[PDB]
Amino acid sequence: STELTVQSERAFQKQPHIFTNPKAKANRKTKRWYKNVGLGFKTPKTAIEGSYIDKKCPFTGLVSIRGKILTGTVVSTRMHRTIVIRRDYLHYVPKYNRYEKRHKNVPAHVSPAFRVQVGDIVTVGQCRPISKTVRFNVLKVASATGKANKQFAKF
Amino acid sequence: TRTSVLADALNAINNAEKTGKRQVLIRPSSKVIIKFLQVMQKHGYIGEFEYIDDHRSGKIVVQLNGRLNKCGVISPRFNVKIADVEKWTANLLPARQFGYVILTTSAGIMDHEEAHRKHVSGKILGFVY
Amino acid sequence: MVLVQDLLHPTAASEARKHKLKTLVQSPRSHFLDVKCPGCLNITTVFSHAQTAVTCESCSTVLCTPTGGKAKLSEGTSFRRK
Amino acid sequence: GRMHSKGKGMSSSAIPYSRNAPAWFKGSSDGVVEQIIKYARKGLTPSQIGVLLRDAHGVTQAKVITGNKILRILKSNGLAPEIPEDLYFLIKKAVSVRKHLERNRKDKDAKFRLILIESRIHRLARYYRTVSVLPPNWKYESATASALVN
Amino acid sequence: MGKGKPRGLNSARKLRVHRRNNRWAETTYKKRLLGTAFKSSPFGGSSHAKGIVLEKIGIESKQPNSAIRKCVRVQLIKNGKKVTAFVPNDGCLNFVDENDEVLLAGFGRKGKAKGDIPGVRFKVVKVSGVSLLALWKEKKEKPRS
RNA sequence: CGGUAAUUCCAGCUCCAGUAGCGUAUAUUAAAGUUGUUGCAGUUAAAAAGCUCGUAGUUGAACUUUGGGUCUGGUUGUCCGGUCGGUUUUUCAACCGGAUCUUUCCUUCUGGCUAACCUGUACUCCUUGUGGGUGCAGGCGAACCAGGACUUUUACUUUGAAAAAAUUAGAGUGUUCAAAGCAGGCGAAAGCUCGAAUAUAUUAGCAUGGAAUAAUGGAAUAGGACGUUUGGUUCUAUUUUGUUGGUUUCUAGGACCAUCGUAAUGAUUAAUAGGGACGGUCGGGGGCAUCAGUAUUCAAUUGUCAGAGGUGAAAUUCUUGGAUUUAUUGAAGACUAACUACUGCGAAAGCAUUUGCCAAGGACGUUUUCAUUAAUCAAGAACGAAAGUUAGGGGAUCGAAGAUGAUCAGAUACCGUCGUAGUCUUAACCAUAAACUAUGCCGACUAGGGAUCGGGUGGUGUUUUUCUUAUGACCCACUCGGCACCUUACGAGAAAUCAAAGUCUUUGGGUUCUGGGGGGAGUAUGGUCGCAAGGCUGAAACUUAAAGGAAUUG
RNA sequence: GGAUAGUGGCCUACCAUGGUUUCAACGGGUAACGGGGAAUAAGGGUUCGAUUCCGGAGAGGGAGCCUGAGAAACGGCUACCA
Ligand SMILES: [Mg+2]
Ligand SMILES: [Mg+2]
Ligand SMILES: [Mg+2]
Ligand SMILES: [Mg+2]
Ligand SMILES: [Mg+2]
Ligand SMILES: [Mg+2]
Ligand SMILES: [Mg+2]
Ligand SMILES: [Mg+2]
Ligand SMILES: [Mg+2]
Ligand SMILES: [Mg+2]
Ligand SMILES: [Mg+2]
Ligand SMILES: [Mg+2]
Ligand SMILES: [Mg+2]
Ligand SMILES: [Mg+2]
Ligand SMILES: [Mg+2]
Ligand SMILES: [Mg+2]
Ligand SMILES: [Mg+2]
Ligand SMILES: [Mg+2]
Ligand SMILES: [Mg+2]
Ligand SMILES: [Mg+2]
Ligand SMILES: [Mg+2]
Ligand SMILES: [Mg+2]
Ligand SMILES: [Mg+2]
Ligand SMILES: [Mg+2]
Ligand SMILES: [Mg+2]
Ligand SMILES: [Mg+2]
Ligand SMILES: [Mg+2]
Ligand SMILES: [Zn+2]
Repeated sequence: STELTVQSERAFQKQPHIFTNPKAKANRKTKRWYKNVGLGFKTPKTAIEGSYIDKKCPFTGLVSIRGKILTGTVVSTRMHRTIVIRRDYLHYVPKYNRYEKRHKNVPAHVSPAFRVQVGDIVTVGQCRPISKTVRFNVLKVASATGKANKQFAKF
Repeated sequence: TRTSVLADALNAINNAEKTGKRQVLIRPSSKVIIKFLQVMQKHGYIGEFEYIDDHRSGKIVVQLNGRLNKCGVISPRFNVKIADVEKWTANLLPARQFGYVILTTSAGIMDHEEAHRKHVSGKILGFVY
Repeated sequence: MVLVQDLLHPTAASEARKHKLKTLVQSPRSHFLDVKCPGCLNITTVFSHAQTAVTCESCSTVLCTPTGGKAKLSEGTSFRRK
Repeated sequence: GRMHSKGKGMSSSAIPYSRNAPAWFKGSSDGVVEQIIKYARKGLTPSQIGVLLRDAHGVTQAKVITGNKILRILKSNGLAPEIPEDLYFLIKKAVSVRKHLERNRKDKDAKFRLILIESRIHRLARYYRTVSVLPPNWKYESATASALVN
Repeated sequence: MGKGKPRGLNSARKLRVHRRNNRWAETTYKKRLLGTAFKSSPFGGSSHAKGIVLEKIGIESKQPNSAIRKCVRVQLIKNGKKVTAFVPNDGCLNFVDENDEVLLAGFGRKGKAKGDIPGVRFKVVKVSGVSLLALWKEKKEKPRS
């Protein structure tokens, strides 16, 4: 979400230490470097076919996914390239021997490879500290459509 | 609403057995009910029981034996961690000696003695003593 | 009705007596009465609890005035059972 | 025991033993299906239809004879309305009380009821939205509800 | 009956918030949670209090019984508050004397009046560093004046 | 407890308890099921919001793979000790697995190792043999990898890995005993030698099995599933063409629209759940509109000459220039009797003269339709008696205030007489009542009796009688819905009592709320709401041994 | 970009309007250092944990820094307050 412009800051952003040789004359021009992420996660072609740079993407960046591979649905999407994943869970309380439905929203960076909307479930890997709160990175929008192509009643 | 059918059924049983009716009717009638009853049959708290098919929902006729005392149900199906069985059965049944705690589990719906042999616990449903 | 009733096989008196809902099996006690109007020689399968001013197949004869329970069959009319 | 009042009835249709047909009551699956889709173009609702099918003609249930229910027939021919049948009948009644209140400023027990019917609708809508019949972020009420009717 | 309280396997919070907010009618728990002991209760929520005998009072008791009780108004040292302490045993306010440091104790009742002494919640123990019982019985002797 | 025999004060002797300790004070845990998850109460003892709606919450009907065989591993009791108090099988057992076969896949392949013989290539080392194996082209893959492809996801539970030590429990051991400690033990007593465990800690994460339970999900515009599809479309792209830069192939892997087929092509119920449609009904339900009775009042005209009102026993108080009484009206704004009940409807509050209109509603019936929409609910709302309040209209009588006449030691109190505010209404508010069934809502199930009513069935029943009638109205039996009694309680309950206040120490169907000795106090404060009155919300300090409830006898 | 050993709203510029919340955000209180544990002791629990171990803080306050691998040290220093 934003989006599209590729090169549109005061600066002009390249994938650092990666080159698009002017002497050489390939069809792509831009050598789109990309990362195989591991942990059984497939590299989505929207990253490798696409345009955007992003430092903070796992695929098109130096961001290395590790550690806790959390999940949960997506509540908030409004900000630039990040998401807020709502990781619901229970909390056991022995003096009762029952459960609290607890909440914690997890802010998590989006590589624009994926299309993320509200009410979508999403696996998401811990990585470097991206930002203040965002220590996490969208890796797999599981509800890619979630009845998006199909509403639609009248035969 | 009619919530725990199992309970709502076992309640009728417990009322029937209290007065000494030789049978009872049980409206809703589930798997759990029938696997719960089946258990009572395997130990012998319960006679025949005859699952009517309303071309529909369920319905059961139990034959009581004059052997049930209480046909318990514990209500929020508490998860039980194998050792904690001992604390349930201790607190629900009269005596280490005899009684059963009907618990659903991985294995299906056992009683608490069968579940100890198997070494497999889970949630509780009810009990009988 | 006290202690031992053997509840799978009621006497049909009870089944007929008890609510059409409150038996061993919910079986309705309505029928599709095959009414013949005085006009045309053709038989309409009139459900006994119609809820509607039931006309014939085409001609506007008016067969059954829908009352609360079973419908009063309009005027001197004749019918078969089910 | 009813949604809104404290009256606990079982005014009910029973449904007979046979999922199968009552054979002798004849016609056909296709003939009845064609019978239905005339009434779907005449504007009549599944609930009205099935009365007409049952009362005059030899149908017991469309479920029985066709296999499909009725709304499910109508949908298959594209004749089910945008706003569902049941909801529509409440949205009508809502309007028929919102209209009566606009005239009668002082009339409390109708205001009471209007608060019920409104709530009944938002029960049903909130149901239907979650099914994915009506599109979500769409509230079914009062000002625009008069337009949703007609 | 459902028996009032909720019973869900996921209730918990509506138990644990309920039991926070009923406890508050348990007078044991309220004093502990609101520091009445510290903020009030002349002694600072403390076993005892040294306090200077401001005057030897005779307090006429409540009914059934009838006796003037021989007490001492004190000025608690630390707080500067003034209280009224009972002086146990035959006379023995004689042994207390006037303008002495007097160590006090609760009477027993966790505040409140011990029996018939209306508005006295304390017993003298040590008068200027002895012990009234040691004086009264005369096993020990007072350190002169 | 203590007023001259005080078993409680104070002293001697006895004596009790504990004992090198025991008392006292404050905490605190237990006792306290007096904080209650297990596990409390709420008709009256404290406690059910006046009522309904209602978001979060919490909870939520039933339904999808069951059963039978066939072998095969254990593990203790048995059958003798077959044995030098211990051990190894069988005659037997239950119990826990494992493999399978049953319309059945356990995730599937691209390849590595195909262990094995399903084999049969030479057929025989050889008791007359299907006892036995040197042995390799087709080839059973589970005997393991090592890489794809893509996993419905959870909760739940398993054993596992981890949860520092001391602590905690606990094994070993002569610190003399222990409390402990990690020591110790045995020789020729020239050297040797056991130990320093195990368990727990369950919250979260990680591991793996299990698939009941509970949720979640998939094909209903099939854009669905597969593949001998046959076209294609976009690829991507390594491997050889000497090696670089191409272009197009053959091809093997993506991905994407076509079209040809394959299969049983794909929706569970239709909850004595709910909603919604229809039907006839029912109602003192509500709004708005009219009609009455008839009533009281004043006034009119009318008539009749001493009192009429009032009285609680008794008085005061009023007119006579007929008040009152008698009769015709008029106005006004009221109410809306008798019927009227252990009757109706309404969420309650509340609602009875009439018709009319306005929408709503319960029950009912229903082989109608949707298919989880449902129950209860902190926030928020809607209504909400009377009084009060602003602002209007009216004011008959009663009638908070007041005057005033008696009585009594007195009495601004009854009674007495009058009588503003109101009462009544309309437009605003207020938002509480013994708004009380002092009984939260839903849910189920237990006992009969007879009735009672609003629905519905059957009676060649009876009578109506206009000839058969057919409605109506009963009788009688049973039924869904409503409102209450009788007896025993074997069930509850402290009991009164209660068929719910039962199905509760044999403690668990779901949910909301409230209470934790009495007072202080529904106060102080602070919010917040109100025109205000006041509401909602809501303290402690201090105080006190009882406050109650129910019943028993007096 | 700047800084840092390094990640980062850690800092700066320019841009966007997010972020948390009745599953109690924020605020207040704490006679609160956290945990191991302690007492109590059927089960469930309650209360306590300044205190022999493990973390974290502090060296009258609050700052700032030298040296040094390691200090925002205080049995180092600079200052201001007390
Ligand atoms: Mg019902
Ligand atoms: Mg409701
Ligand atoms: Mg006195
Ligand atoms: Mg306690
Ligand atoms: Mg209590
Ligand atoms: Mg009470
Ligand atoms: Mg279920
Ligand atoms: Mg020990
Ligand atoms: Mg008058
Ligand atoms: Mg009536
Ligand atoms: Mg009347
Ligand atoms: Mg509220
Ligand atoms: Mg009023
Ligand atoms: Mg007066
Ligand atoms: Mg009240
Ligand atoms: Mg009340
Ligand atoms: Mg109190
Ligand atoms: Mg940077
Ligand atoms: Mg502190
Ligand atoms: Mg602490
Ligand atoms: Mg500590
Ligand atoms: Mg301290
Ligand atoms: Mg330390
Ligand atoms: Mg100091
Ligand atoms: Mg410093
Ligand atoms: Mg130091
Ligand atoms: Mg120092
Ligand atoms: Zn015709």
